[PDB]
Amino acid sequence: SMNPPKYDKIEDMAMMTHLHEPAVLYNLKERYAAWMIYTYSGLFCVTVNPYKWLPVYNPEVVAAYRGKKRQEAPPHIFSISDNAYQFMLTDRENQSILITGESGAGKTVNTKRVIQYFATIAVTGDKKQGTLEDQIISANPLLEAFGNAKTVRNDNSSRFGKFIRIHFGATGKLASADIETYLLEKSRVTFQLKAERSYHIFYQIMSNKKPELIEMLLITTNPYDFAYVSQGEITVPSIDDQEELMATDTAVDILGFSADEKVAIYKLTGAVMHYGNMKFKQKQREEQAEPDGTEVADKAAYLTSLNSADLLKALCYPRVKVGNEYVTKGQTVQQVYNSVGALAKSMYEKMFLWMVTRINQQLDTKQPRQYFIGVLDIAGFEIFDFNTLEQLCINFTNEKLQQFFNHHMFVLEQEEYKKEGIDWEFIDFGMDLAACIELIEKPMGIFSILEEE
Amino acid sequence: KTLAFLFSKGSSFQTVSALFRENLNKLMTNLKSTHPHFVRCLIPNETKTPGAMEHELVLHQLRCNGVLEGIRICRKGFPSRILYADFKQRYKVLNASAIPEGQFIDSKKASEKLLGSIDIDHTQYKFGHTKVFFKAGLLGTLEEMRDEKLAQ
Amino acid sequence: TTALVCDNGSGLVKAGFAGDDAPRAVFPSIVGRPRHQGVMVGMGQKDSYVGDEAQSKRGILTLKYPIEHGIITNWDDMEKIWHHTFYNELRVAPEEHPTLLTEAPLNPKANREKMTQIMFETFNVPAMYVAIQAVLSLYASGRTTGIVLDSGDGVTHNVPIYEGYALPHAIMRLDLAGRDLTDYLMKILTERGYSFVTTAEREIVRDIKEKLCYVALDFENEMATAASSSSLEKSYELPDGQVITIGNERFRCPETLFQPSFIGMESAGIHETTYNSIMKCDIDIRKDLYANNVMSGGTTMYPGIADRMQKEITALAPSTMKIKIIAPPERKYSVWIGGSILASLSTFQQMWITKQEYDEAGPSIVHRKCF
Amino acid sequence: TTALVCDNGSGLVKAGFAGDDAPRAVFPSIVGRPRHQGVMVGMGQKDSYVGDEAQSKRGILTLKYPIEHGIITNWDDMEKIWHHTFYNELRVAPEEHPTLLTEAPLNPKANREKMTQIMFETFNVPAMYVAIQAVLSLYASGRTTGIVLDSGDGVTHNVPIYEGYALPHAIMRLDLAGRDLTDYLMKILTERGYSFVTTAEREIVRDIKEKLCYVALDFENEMATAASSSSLEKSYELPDGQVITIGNERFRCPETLFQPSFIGMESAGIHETTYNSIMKCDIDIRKDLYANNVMSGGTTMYPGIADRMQKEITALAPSTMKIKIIAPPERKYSVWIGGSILASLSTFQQMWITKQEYDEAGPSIVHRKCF
Ligand SMILES: Nc1ncnc2c1ncn2[C@@H]1O[C@H](COP(=O)(O)OP(=O)(O)O)[C@@H](O)[C@H]1O
Ligand SMILES: Nc1ncnc2c1ncn2[C@@H]1O[C@H](COP(=O)(O)OP(=O)(O)O)[C@@H](O)[C@H]1O
Repeated sequence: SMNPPKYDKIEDMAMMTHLHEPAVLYNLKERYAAWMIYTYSGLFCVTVNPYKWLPVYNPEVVAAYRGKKRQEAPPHIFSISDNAYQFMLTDRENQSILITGESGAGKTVNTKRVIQYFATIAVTGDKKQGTLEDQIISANPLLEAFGNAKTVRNDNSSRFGKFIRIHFGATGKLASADIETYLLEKSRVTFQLKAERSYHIFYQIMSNKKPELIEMLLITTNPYDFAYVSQGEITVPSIDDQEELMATDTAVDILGFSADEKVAIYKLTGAVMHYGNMKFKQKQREEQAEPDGTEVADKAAYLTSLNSADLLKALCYPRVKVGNEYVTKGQTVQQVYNSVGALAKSMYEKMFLWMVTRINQQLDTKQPRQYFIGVLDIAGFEIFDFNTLEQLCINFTNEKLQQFFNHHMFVLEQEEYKKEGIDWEFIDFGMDLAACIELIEKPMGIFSILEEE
Repeated sequence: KTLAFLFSKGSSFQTVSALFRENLNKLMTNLKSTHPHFVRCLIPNETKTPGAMEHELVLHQLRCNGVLEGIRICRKGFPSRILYADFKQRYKVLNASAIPEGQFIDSKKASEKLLGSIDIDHTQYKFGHTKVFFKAGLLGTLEEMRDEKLAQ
Repeated sequence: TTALVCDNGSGLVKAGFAGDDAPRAVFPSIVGRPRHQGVMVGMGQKDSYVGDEAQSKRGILTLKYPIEHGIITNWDDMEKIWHHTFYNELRVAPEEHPTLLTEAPLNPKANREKMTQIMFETFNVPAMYVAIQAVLSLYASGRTTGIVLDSGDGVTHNVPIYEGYALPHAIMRLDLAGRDLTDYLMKILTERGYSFVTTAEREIVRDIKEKLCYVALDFENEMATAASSSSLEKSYELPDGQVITIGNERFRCPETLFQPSFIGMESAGIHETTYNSIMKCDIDIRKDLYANNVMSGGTTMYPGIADRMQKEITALAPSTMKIKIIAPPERKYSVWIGGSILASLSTFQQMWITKQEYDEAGPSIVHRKCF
Repeated sequence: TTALVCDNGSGLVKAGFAGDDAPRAVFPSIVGRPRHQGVMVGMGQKDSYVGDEAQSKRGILTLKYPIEHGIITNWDDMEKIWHHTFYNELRVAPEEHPTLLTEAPLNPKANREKMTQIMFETFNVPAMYVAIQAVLSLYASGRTTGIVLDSGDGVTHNVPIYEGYALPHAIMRLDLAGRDLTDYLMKILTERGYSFVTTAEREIVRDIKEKLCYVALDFENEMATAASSSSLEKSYELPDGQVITIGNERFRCPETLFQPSFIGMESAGIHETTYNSIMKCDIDIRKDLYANNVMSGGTTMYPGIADRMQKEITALAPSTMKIKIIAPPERKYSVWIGGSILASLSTFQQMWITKQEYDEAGPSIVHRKCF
């Protein structure tokens, strides 16, 4: 039997007074039928895309007040920013605000609005060139294609690791920001199921529209050719990659960075998919894996400005030694196949990494930074009936994040014990669930022993 | 001349998932410096629509969104603070007792008397220095008492 | 922290962390000392010298060689070598890592006991292990069954390993390694009679063993070509000084492995030893080994060994069944590479010796605890 | 649901649902364990191995054989085997079916009591039965009367069955099965003196027993041909290694059945046992059995047995009356096939043991309840 109308109209899951999930859920559902937006647990606010017009934004609340610490004001994400500021303002070491799941529309929309409220902070600090949200938008369409992915249960969902940083030489109006480099999932290039598709860049480019590139790419417009590419589902019916190509152009031109490099750059990816064709062969009385002599390799040579024979000898039976120098020969079929896939993947990785340098520099400023506030997109866990290790690993990372959540709360709550005179009868949640991770982790890692063996 | 940025001891050709740990690990380390802040986010609906709730994935998302088992964790806390003045402004009823407002009675004293009629416990409640602390059930029973008594 | 492995397979000595592809650098285990009154008073006198430093300095130094027949001759010298290697190359402190030791199989306990005793006491080192060559050879070569031949600087081996287990009865162990062969070389070389005997002079041959050797395909037929041709004969310089030019004296050398008359012994040779040791081992397994045949290190470097070996096995095998051998490029490094793999797996955390045992029981611990 | 039958007639072990024509797969009931220090640390150590997995792995494993003389030697080993068979082949849970057990007749109660005890307790299984071989043999062969000879891996049988009833006094039971014969084979084989003794080496003979055996038509006359000819002699390879070529040593082997001198016993042999056991049984029936004569499994596989058997009966019978024998193709499977038939009929629903009885009374239940 359930927490009564007093409880029923409160702001807070955080101040629960009966614990079983349905309580929480229905009650927030009551908010939802009330359309009452902003929901609170932990010390913090929990969010739903309203799917409708409301001028939540309209400055009457937003500007006119900083607002209040948590209990004191109506729930709003605007709060969390607000008080994180005044907290840091005195505290003057950094804070980030962490935003979970929601992997499509509302996630990104609200991240936008988050930086919009950063603009409101700018207005609060001082007032008198892409707009700074619009500057992030400069990244968004290309980067969105760049690391989005398709889940059985999600259709544009992104399995890079991005992290967003914002940086202050200023406590004035606003000072400028980073978006940063974090766990990226190389294995997706390795494999797909026939229901499933590939890093969106590939899927996008590989559409038919741009007449010169396709042959300049040394490519057939057919995905079907590249088995290593082909592994997936052969289209998404109605995500229209002709226009999405045009958007990619729009961004890369908005780069203010050179055609020739950038074309060569995606061409690198073209080479990568060409590597899926590379396939080696094993001779009599001999274990080596050995060449198919292939126009593919010649395409590589052309694009690389290597010669193919250079590949053939120098890689396909390598040399490593230093202090004297010595040569490596006879790799297994598997050894070769894995090896080349690894190289390709690393190259894709590198390309992402490079994107940092100039993209940020376009963002980057001789306006100083002393101090930092940050954004993250995903503690990403999803379910499938069927599973593959990497996903589980990311889930591991998610729960790790929850370790971080838990032990910080553990400490803080102990401070609240202190607050009104009271003594701790509770032990680290961070440790407690960390034990659950510890089943995964000993100095032996589960992962460790797998890859090790 | 992509290649220089193309190009540039812990391991070689190995440690690969552990490398992926490493990549996280540094991030975690640096985050440890920070104060974190938190938002968890939901499609309650079948869709992104004015159209209404779809429950079950919202269930599981909330399972995925720590608040649920976080609150599991916290309920042990008796994770609860309720302010003297409102609370007693409801609760005095059973004591049926007049001793003057202000600190002739603290809220603590008024509790010790009403509790003397009602309860002696740590787990159901303990004193806080300005605000008052309870098992989830307890407020529930408190007002259960209040309606039952006032109706009679 | 991190984990570090010494190779003390003889010849140049190999050391490196787990997971590097190849050891950082490598040293002969020469030791050498002065021979003459020190007559530059300006010079600092150091009385012992090791490694490429000595390899440069050699001429007035004279060599001692601290491992005979794979058995390490003089402990304190080793300790000098070992200390040098850590500090000078490795910039490493004994606490820093577990350390892994590389052993001739089937050889006297003493090397175990003193090695461990010293290295736990003289160095103080988190975890210790000593491992038999063939195991590493398999791990690197990655076939769980096999037989290995690796005739290094030191004593020369046959071990069949089946997947996951030892057959210590099966095993054959021989002092036929290239050093003694080389010293036979001089007794050859005086035929042409350019002739020099001392340790450094003996090591000069090692270069020729790199450059000038190749394996006899057929001995009689080679002699017939020897009568016919001089292409068999090649021209080579002193490391400094003369050009020297060498006949059959090159190819005759490896045959000793097949016929250890020339420095005379009976053990019927590598190949006949191998087939013998097979015929010891049981009947069904044999095909696998006929398939899986593996060779490594110092002697194997020579071009052609595998071929005549196969010729020999085709002699001795019933021809009916498949035969092949493996001849990887990297064989001379193979051991330390395998050691790196060996280091990698967490199970040695179950398996290492720890200081605690060495406290609570002697060197005796090893001989139960390790193979 | 559905109903499942284990064959534990010895040799490879046979298991399958009611109504399939042939069991899904079949396993020797070898059990084997390591023999040598485990020296690939990378290897997972499993300490016991069974089935074709072992049949591959054999060489360092050594065998135990969990059934002597049809009597199952070591229960927990059986339990290992049994568990493996269910989960690995069958993907089956003990609840899933009634299960039917296949027994040497006239042998010690203990096998009954522990077998049932374990399988109701350790496995928990809806319904249990244990059935005597000959019954199945008739059902499959489909003649309600008969006499059966089936000399499997294990103890060798004579049962006359009349239609619908047992004659347990009539019955003869013999430890003469092919395994012991095979072990005699080695004491033959040392004449040619290619010679090896261990368990796996002994099983190698089994192949030869498949390939190389055939039944002596006449012993004297065969010896005369043995003096004349080498067509009697055939050439066969080691499973790997040598070609081997075998004389009278092939045909001499089965004669042991007729003359168990060669490993020496007295019971006057299969045929004389049979006619003896007949002359025990009563007078009128006999003609039917003279007509209906039935043979199966391991030994019977040999070409020609039925013929010399008939020769023997024509010796011992009054020639006046008809004689024939049945030699079906499928004999080695016959038992499990019959078991399938046995499983089919609803009457076992009347007849099965149920868990309830095992609750309410002990293993003792069986010996009343079953034959
Ligand atoms: N280039 C070369 N060609 C042939 N043999 C060589 C060459 N370099 C070194 N060796 C020989 O290989 C051996 C090197 O020692 P090693 O094989 O590591 O012995 P161990 O097996 O004891 O470790 C020595 O016998 C050395 O003379
Ligand atoms: N191809 C074959 N030729 C002759 N005998 C065989 C052949 N295969 C198996 N056997 C023998 O048949 C027997 C197989 O066991 P089985 O007949 O099922 O015994 P059981 O009657 O105890 O079930 C063993 O004695 C085995 O050696």
